Amino acid sequence: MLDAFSRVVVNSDAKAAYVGGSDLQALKSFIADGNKRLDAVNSIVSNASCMVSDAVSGMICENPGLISPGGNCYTNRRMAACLRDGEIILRYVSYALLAGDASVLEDRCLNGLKETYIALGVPTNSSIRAVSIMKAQAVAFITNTATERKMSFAAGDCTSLASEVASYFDRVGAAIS
Amino acid sequence: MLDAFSRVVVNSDAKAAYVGGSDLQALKSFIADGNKRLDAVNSIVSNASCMVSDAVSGMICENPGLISPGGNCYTNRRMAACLRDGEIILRYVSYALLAGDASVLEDRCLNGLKETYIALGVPTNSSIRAVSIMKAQAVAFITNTATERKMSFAAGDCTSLASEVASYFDRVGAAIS
Amino acid sequence: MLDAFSRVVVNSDAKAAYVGGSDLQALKSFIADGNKRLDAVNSIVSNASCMVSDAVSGMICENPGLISPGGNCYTNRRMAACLRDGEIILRYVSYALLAGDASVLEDRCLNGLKETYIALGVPTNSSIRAVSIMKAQAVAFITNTATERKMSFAAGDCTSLASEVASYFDRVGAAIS
Amino acid sequence: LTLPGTAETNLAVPSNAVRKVQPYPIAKPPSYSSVDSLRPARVSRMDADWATIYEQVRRQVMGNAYVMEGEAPDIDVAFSQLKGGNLTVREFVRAVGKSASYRTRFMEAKSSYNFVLLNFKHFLGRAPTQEEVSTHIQILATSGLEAEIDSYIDSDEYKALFGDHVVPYVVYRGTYLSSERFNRMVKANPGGATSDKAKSNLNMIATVAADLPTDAIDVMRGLPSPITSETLAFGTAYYWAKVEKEASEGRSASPIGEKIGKFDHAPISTYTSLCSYDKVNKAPQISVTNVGSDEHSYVSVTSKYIAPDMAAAAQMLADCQKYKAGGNAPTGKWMKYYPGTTVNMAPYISLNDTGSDSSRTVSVTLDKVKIS
Amino acid sequence: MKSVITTVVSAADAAGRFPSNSDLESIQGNIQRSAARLEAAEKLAGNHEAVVKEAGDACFAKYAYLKNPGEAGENQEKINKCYRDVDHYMRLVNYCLVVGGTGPLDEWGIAGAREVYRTLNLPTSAYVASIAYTRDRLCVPRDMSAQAGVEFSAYLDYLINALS
Amino acid sequence: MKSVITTVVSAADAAGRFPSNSDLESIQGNIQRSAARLEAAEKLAGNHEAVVKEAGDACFAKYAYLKNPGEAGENQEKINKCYRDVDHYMRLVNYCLVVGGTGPLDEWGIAGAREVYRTLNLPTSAYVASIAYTRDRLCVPRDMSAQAGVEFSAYLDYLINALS
Amino acid sequence: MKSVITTVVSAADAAGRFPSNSDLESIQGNIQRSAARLEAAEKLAGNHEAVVKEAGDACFAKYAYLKNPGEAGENQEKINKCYRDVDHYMRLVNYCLVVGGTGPLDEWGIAGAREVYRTLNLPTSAYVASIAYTRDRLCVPRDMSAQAGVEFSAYLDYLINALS
Ligand SMILES: *C(=C)C1=C(C)[C@@H](Cc2[nH]c(/C=C3N=C(/C=C4\NC(=O)[C@H](C)[C@H]4[C@@H](*)C)C(C)=C\3CCC(=O)O)c(CCC(=O)O)c2C)NC1=O
Ligand SMILES: *[C@H](C)[C@H]1/C(=C/C2=NC(=C\c3[nH]c(C[C@H]4NC(=O)C(C=C)=C4C)c(C)c3CCC(=O)O)/C(CCC(=O)O)=C2C)NC(=O)[C@@H]1C
Ligand SMILES: *[C@H](C)[C@H]1/C(=C/C2=NC(=C\c3[nH]c(C[C@H]4NC(=O)C(C=C)=C4C)c(C)c3CCC(=O)O)/C(CCC(=O)O)=C2C)NC(=O)[C@@H]1C
Ligand SMILES: *[C@H](C)[C@H]1/C(=C/C2=NC(=C\c3[nH]c(C[C@H]4NC(=O)C(C=C)=C4C)c(C)c3CCC(=O)O)/C(CCC(=O)O)=C2C)NC(=O)[C@@H]1C
Ligand SMILES: *[C@H](C)[C@H]1/C(=C/C2=NC(=C\c3[nH]c(C[C@H]4NC(=O)C(C=C)=C4C)c(C)c3CCC(=O)O)/C(CCC(=O)O)=C2C)NC(=O)[C@@H]1C
Ligand SMILES: *[C@H](C)[C@H]1/C(=C/C2=NC(=C\c3[nH]c(C[C@H]4NC(=O)C(C=C)=C4C)c(C)c3CCC(=O)O)/C(CCC(=O)O)=C2C)NC(=O)[C@@H]1C
Ligand SMILES: *[C@H](C)[C@H]1/C(=C/C2=NC(=C\c3[nH]c(C[C@H]4NC(=O)C(C=C)=C4C)c(C)c3CCC(=O)O)/C(CCC(=O)O)=C2C)NC(=O)[C@@H]1C
Ligand SMILES: *[C@H](C)[C@H]1/C(=C/C2=NC(=C\c3[nH]c(C[C@H]4NC(=O)C(C=C)=C4C)c(C)c3CCC(=O)O)/C(CCC(=O)O)=C2C)NC(=O)[C@@H]1C
Ligand SMILES: *[C@H](C)[C@H]1/C(=C/C2=NC(=C\c3[nH]c(C[C@H]4NC(=O)C(C=C)=C4C)c(C)c3CCC(=O)O)/C(CCC(=O)O)=C2C)NC(=O)[C@@H]1C
Ligand SMILES: *[C@H](C)[C@H]1/C(=C/C2=NC(=C\c3[nH]c(C[C@H]4NC(=O)C(C=C)=C4C)c(C)c3CCC(=O)O)/C(CCC(=O)O)=C2C)NC(=O)[C@@H]1C
Ligand SMILES: *[C@H](C)[C@H]1/C(=C/C2=NC(=C\c3[nH]c(C[C@H]4NC(=O)C(C=C)=C4C)c(C)c3CCC(=O)O)/C(CCC(=O)O)=C2C)NC(=O)[C@@H]1C
Ligand SMILES: *[C@H](C)[C@H]1/C(=C/C2=NC(=C\c3[nH]c(C[C@H]4NC(=O)C(C=C)=C4C)c(C)c3CCC(=O)O)/C(CCC(=O)O)=C2C)NC(=O)[C@@H]1C
Ligand SMILES: *[C@H](C)[C@H]1/C(=C/C2=NC(=C\c3[nH]c(C[C@H]4NC(=O)C(C=C)=C4C)c(C)c3CCC(=O)O)/C(CCC(=O)O)=C2C)NC(=O)[C@@H]1C
Ligand SMILES: C=CC1=C(C)[C@@H](Cc2[nH]c(/C=C3N=C(/C=C4\NC(=O)[C@H](C)[C@H]4CC)C(C)=C\3CCC(=O)O)c(CCC(=O)O)c2C)NC1=O
Repeated sequence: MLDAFSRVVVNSDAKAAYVGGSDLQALKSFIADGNKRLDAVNSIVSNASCMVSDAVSGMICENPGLISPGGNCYTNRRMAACLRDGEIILRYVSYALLAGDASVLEDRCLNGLKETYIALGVPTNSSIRAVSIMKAQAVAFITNTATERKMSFAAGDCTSLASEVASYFDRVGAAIS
Repeated sequence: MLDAFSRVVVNSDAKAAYVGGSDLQALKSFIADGNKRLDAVNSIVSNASCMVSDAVSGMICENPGLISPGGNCYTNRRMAACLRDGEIILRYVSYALLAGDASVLEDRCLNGLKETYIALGVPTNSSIRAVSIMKAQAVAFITNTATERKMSFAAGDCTSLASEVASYFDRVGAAIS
Repeated sequence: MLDAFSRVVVNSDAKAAYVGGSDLQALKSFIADGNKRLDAVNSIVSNASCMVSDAVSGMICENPGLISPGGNCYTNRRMAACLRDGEIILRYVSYALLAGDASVLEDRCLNGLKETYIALGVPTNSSIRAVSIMKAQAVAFITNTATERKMSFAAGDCTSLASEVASYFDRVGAAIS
Repeated sequence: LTLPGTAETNLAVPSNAVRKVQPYPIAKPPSYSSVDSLRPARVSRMDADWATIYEQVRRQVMGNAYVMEGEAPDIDVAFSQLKGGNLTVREFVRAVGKSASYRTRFMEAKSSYNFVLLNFKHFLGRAPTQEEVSTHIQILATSGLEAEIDSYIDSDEYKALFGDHVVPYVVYRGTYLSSERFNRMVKANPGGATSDKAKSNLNMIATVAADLPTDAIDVMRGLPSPITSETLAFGTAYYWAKVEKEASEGRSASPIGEKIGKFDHAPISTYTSLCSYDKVNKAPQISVTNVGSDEHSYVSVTSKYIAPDMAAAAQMLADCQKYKAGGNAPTGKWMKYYPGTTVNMAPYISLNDTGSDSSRTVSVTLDKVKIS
Repeated sequence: MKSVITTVVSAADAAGRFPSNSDLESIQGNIQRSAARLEAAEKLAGNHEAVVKEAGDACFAKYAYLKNPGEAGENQEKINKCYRDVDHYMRLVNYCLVVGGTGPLDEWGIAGAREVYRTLNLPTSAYVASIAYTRDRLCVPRDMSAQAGVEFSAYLDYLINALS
Repeated sequence: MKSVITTVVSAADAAGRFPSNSDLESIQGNIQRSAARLEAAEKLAGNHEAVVKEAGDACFAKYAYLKNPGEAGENQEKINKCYRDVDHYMRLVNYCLVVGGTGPLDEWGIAGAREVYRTLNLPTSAYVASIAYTRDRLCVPRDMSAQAGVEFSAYLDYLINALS
Repeated sequence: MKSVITTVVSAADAAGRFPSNSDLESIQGNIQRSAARLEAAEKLAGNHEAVVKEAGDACFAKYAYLKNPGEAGENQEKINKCYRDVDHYMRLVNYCLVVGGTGPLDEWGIAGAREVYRTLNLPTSAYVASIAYTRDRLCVPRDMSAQAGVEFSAYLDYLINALS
């Protein structure tokens, strides 16, 4: 809905100003890490089925109150939704890393996710722990510091994108809290 | 879709002609028997429920092969259909009395009435007889020769509209045969 | 739509006859193999998933012109349709063996089945071969002559049910041919 | 009325003149959707009889209309062709919607905005976004009724969800195009014993689907969710929040107060001299006409008019950026504080007696129709 | 039509699944109830001319007003139409005792009765006067078995509850 | 959930009508069958600790490969997860012997199995090796009656047909 | 808004899937094209006071009839409104050069043009006279590069084709 290119036009539409040579060089640096951003989205969706299955089982193995009956991840119906429910969060953070700003997941996935989980009986504090594992795994892939799978890249800095994906995973953190 | 006032404008649209003094006196003659037409269709909808119940039972009492099992009006559902099916014929002929031309029932009721009754298994020859009783009861009302019920009117001729109802009720019989 | 009990009443509705003891004894014999019919439908749907996969791979392993490209069961989408398309034929004969007559699958599955397979490009000569295996597999279960799975029953004869389901599996063979 | 085999009418797309009727009803949507396993099964044309196809078309397309036997003969026209196969059940709800019995309980009696929201509830079984309203509200402005019901039935969203043989129903599809679009659908579709006829204003989804934020309230979504998916949370915990809501959803308590329109007023102890907090922001609402000698004159104290928070948004944000160059030449002052201030005599006009003058100092700046 | 067999195979069709162990469990109900209802069918079929002559005039014993001229009973032949108009209901109750469900009663006798009895001006109270005279005349020792008279009464009042 | 009784009261509710004589007729089927399935239920509840030990090891006798590292059973505790992961299914067979239909097995064990066991890489062929090990070890003299062994087998292969 | 990025993201979201290799290959086009249009955007930003003054009066030289009294240009301030009424179009052409698609042109300038310009009687032929005067005066040596010149013209005629 809004990308990083069209974010600077609505800051300039409020002033009715023409975009000129005082802020295009901040957008030309967005082109300068163009392949750096592009390999980072590829590194998340490469191992994305092993991303969410390790993450939601990591939330289960520290809090075994959901597998107890009366828990929200007790039966086989709800865990198939919960394996899906954490995958949509990975499906929309990887959109906003590609688009460049937290606008695509903000009105689509996040506008209305808090009271959906409240009305359905989802333990929200265990959804914080469910997405905090996916924050620590996404920064391990795009800095190539995963212990079980290393991917080949051209060498250089990617730590600006490591703060970028981590700034999206607390946006899903704050909008659920 | 087309009334008697707008029947003459699609004739003059084919010549791209302005309507003129050679045919508006033929249209002012339609307004001259305006109240003569207006009481006639009121005499149709007055005793309309007794019109269809006498007509379909007169169609039964001359041909009791439909009440026999295997007949098309045997069971209780099909008689409630056949009471309703002939009432749609009365409901659309009475539109054409108000419209002045057989156009509103030609496209809405009659356009595709034939092959529905042969795909369903309706004996069309008894449907000729069923609509023919409603032809004779409609001229009995608007010429006020109904024996059992007489209605008060202003005196004059209504034989012009008596030819108009019979021109509608064989249009039904033509498009079902 | 019509079971074995309601089959004899539409034969009696055409004569408008009361059902009496001249043919109720023919219908009480339908209840005499009441548990015999009931165990037979249970023996079909017990090993029903192994019934359809052995039949459709038996159709493949005698005619490998479908696995060749351009064949109708070539790709992974069409084999998943053909695993599903043969299951619906098994799912509707299990209704007709339960309902006692082939009128449940006749207008539900078999109505509109010939022109669908020739407009889509389904080879009808191998669809006869596919349902011929399930014809040979249903009579092996309800006569308990299956070689790899034997089920326990009360002893007796079930040939009169074996001819019934074999009459149903050539009704689908007639409509596709 | 038309033909014993008719897949599509009105020739909107070119490829419906060659399109067959569907020989079998369409499948379910292929996502997981944990809710729909608790839901009842969908009713189609070729699994069920006409006693329950008519009931579920009354339970979904008609809302809960309570059509009588002499009521709705236009539906009895359209139902008599569906039993003859003369039109599909996709075209049947087009004939239901274009009929006057749908018009005389949803179009004339509800509002203009609410008529669109009930159409998404009946035909598509969901609730729209604002952009879906804004494309549907122009068809009610320029093309009218008949083209607006064509936008649902000839859409691709209908034909993928139901096709030609499936009665409309609430389709839980699990993975939605928006997270709002699940729970706005659920709020728009309550269970049994609810109709649309009493709420001539609906007023709650008419202001959640109005602005694109302010997603609706959680107890308004935990209410119509299915069972072993709501329980152990509706014994007495959210249950009083449900009952409090139902007396507000019923009788249409207008959500200026708590939903949108969100003003931190001052506490009641802060003013206390302009007192009586029932009356605190009331003005005379005066109206004059002055036409002839039959034109009435206004007056009916107005209500507590609120700061609208968007006219104070266009004003003071778009303009009043006269924030430029405020050093104002600091002349080694002693303007004994506040500087150029005229005494501003201003004589209240001498109507010869009992009318008198007062004065007041003010800082004076020349206006912008004053340079020239 | 709407029987116990076509309830559990239409519900299995609507869910799109095999006949499960629930659907096989209802058909076991037919083994215990056909020995109640099928001898109630042939007790009705062997006595059907008696129970329409004995009980079709009980409406005329209650309502002798409709044999006035200008009413629904004008001449003798419409009363001969009337015993044909009431043995169809006794044939349909005999058709529903042998089915076991209520399937042949609805679309053959009920569905559309409110349209033909209003338009042709028949009083439906004298219909159910003749039906309820058949209902309260059941007894255990003479008529049928003790359990058949429960079910033969249980189809007759369904005709009463639908027509009224 | 989806029992024999909740099929006939939902299909009567979908048509919008009362419980007719077919709907009361199916619950008479429950009287003849609850004598059979409930003594299969209490035979299961008094022996459930044995039929998950010497029938939960038989999948590991068939699939010894998944005790390897890098597989679905890595350490001792995932095998200790695994017998709990089987005993929930035998609890659901005990929950569907007592209901009468396949209600509590569908949405609690079956609906969602194709998405969990695919995403968690759990092989469903080693589920049905454990279920069919219990199924062919039924017999008339030792275990239960002759008819409860039909019905307890009839719910196990329904679980096999859902997972395969 | 409607960019190359939100085309391949919304189409991947409507299919319900991850950004695949095809969606990553569309963004690789943006490195090859942002060298061309971002030096087309600053040539519009540093010259927008000139190209609304000598391309806003070119409609008035073409259409001197509308400065008559009773027409759409009455006084000096509506002409002062009119140069504002073209300055927003050159801002939105500048907003589409930096985005890369026709995103800010459609819902800010195009969607709504057939309703305002009919009801307020503003002739759109004198709009497109002012835009096509700008379009045919591009050249490769003076104004910009040869590759910015085809795509600065490729947004102006889309404003012409949507207005005409
Ligand atoms: C800030 C730099 C600044 C302003 C904002 C503006 C405020 C201002 N306006 C006036 C005088 C008037 N305002 C009037 C109101 C209206 N005029 C209209 O035609 C419309 C209908 C209406 C709303 C805009 C009127 C009628 C007047 C008086 C006549 C006139 O046109 O001046 C003042 C003057 C107050 C005073 O002199 O005491 C000010 C300050 N001017 C600014 O400088
Ligand atoms: C950060 C997450 C990574 C990392 C990124 C770098 N990538 C660099 C260059 C580069 N990247 C691509 C990937 C992109 N191109 C494709 O064709 C596809 C798939 C279709 C993708 C996803 C390419 C082609 C290149 C080469 C560009 C060039 O060098 O000319 C790179 C070098 C600097 C730069 O070019 O930006 C870096 C640092 N490298 C890392 O070490 C971390 C883990
Ligand atoms: C012909 C089929 C009839 C018949 C018709 C005549 N009607 C005459 C006059 C007339 N008719 C109406 C009826 C109409 N007006 C209404 O207001 C309403 C209901 C709301 C209806 C249905 C009116 C008012 C009049 C009076 C007009 C007038 O005379 O000024 C009439 C006399 C000649 C004429 O005026 O056209 C005739 C012949 N009379 C018959 O005998 C047959 C049955
Ligand atoms: C009675 C005097 C006839 C007769 C009537 C039957 N019609 C039956 C079904 C049916 N009829 C129509 C035509 C009618 N319905 C309409 O909607 C319109 C125009 C808008 C008209 C003229 C249609 C379309 C249908 C099919 C819809 C449906 O079946 O409800 C019918 C039922 C047949 C059956 O199922 O047994 C009957 C008996 N048939 C006769 O024998 C006499 C001549
Ligand atoms: C024919 C395909 C079979 C076969 C059938 C026989 N079954 C006999 C008795 C019987 N069957 C059932 C099964 C049915 N009842 C249930 O409760 C359920 C599940 C809920 C099912 C599927 C029962 C209870 C009985 C006992 C009835 C009784 O004997 O009183 C049987 C004996 C004669 C008879 O009762 O009809 C036969 C021959 N046996 C075979 O050998 C073939 C393979
Ligand atoms: C102009 C005089 C106003 C003003 C108008 C705006 N209205 C906007 C949207 C809108 N307005 C209505 C009410 C009206 N439309 C109807 O269809 C009906 C009756 C059925 C009425 C009374 C509705 C329902 C809507 C929502 C539908 C839609 O947005 O198309 C609007 C758009 C706001 C935006 O999205 O930017 C405007 C500008 N606003 C003003 O400032 C002046 C005072
Ligand atoms: C605006 C040009 C002023 C200014 C105004 C503020 N007033 C604030 C609150 C407020 N004002 C009133 C008086 C007003 N309300 C009435 O009901 C009546 C007559 C009966 C009058 C004259 C009241 C009673 C209140 C408090 C109640 C409430 O706020 O709902 C206010 C808000 C302060 C705050 O919330 O921080 C403002 C800004 N202040 C200015 O700077 C210019 C001079
Ligand atoms: C002062 C603000 C004006 C001005 C006012 C004059 N109005 C005169 C007469 C007049 N005014 C009205 C309209 C008024 N009276 C009403 O009853 C109503 C509505 C309820 C309104 C709005 C009327 C109807 C009349 C009577 C004559 C007519 O119809 O116009 C008037 C003449 C009377 C006098 O000399 O006092 C004056 C001076 N005129 C001005 O010059 C200033 C700008
Ligand atoms: C106008 C006919 C003169 C002229 C005037 C300028 N005065 C400027 C600033 C200024 N003027 C005053 C005096 C005035 N303000 C008061 O508050 C009082 C009495 C209480 C008086 C008499 C002050 C104090 C100031 C400084 C504060 C301010 O900047 O507003 C001025 C602006 C100069 C600048 O912006 O640098 C002008 C142009 N100048 C002229 O040429 C004619 C003769
Ligand atoms: C002097 C520069 C004038 C002028 C002044 C005179 N005014 C006389 C009488 C007079 N003046 C007013 C208006 C004044 N009195 C007030 O109370 C108020 C404010 C509320 C004002 C503005 C009134 C009402 C009157 C009395 C009217 C009457 O009774 O006729 C006056 C006569 C002598 C005196 O009364 O002081 C003079 C000389 N007259 C001029 O010719 C120049 C222009
Ligand atoms: C059971 C309620 C009572 C009882 C009542 C009596 N009925 C008497 C005679 C009777 N009943 C009928 C109709 C009868 N035939 C049938 O097939 C059925 C039901 C399917 C019924 C109800 C007739 C025509 C007659 C009169 C002559 C005849 O028996 O055919 C009766 C004799 C006196 C009378 O009412 O005429 C009695 C006492 N009989 C009983 O023993 C229990 C208490
Ligand atoms: C019936 C098929 C055979 C038969 C088999 C034998 N089973 C033997 C031991 C055994 N069986 C079971 C399972 C049994 N217990 C249950 O609670 C249930 C169902 C709920 C079943 C099917 C277990 C757990 C065991 C281990 C020891 C025990 O508890 O008995 C057995 C002894 C040798 C062996 O251990 O394999 C045999 C021969 N027995 C028969 O007589 C018929 C032929
Ligand atoms: C290229 C097509 C020709 C060419 C044309 C000439 N243009 C002349 C003056 C002129 N040109 C423009 C528009 C230009 N400036 C811009 O900022 C932009 C777009 C961002 C464009 C297309 C303007 C506004 C003017 C007026 C005066 C000025 O600022 O230069 C010109 C001189 C004669 C004249 O005034 O028409 C020519 C010949 N010039 C070339 O060399 C190639 C052949
Ligand atoms: C065997 C059974 C049998 C019947 C049911 C009737 C039915 C019946 N009625 C009429 C003929 C007619 N039917 C009517 C109808 C009515 N008159 C009224 O006053 C009422 C409003 C309405 C009845 C409720 C009228 C007005 C005529 C014309 C002749 C007349 O005036 O009686 C005709 C002949 C149609 C014709 O003229 O071609 C028939 C068959 N006749 C029968 O032989």
